Amino acid sequence: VARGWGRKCPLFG
Repeated sequence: VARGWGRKCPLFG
């Protein structure tokens, strides 16, 4: 989505 937002692995938390 933005950086690594693929499926269910958010890296913006």
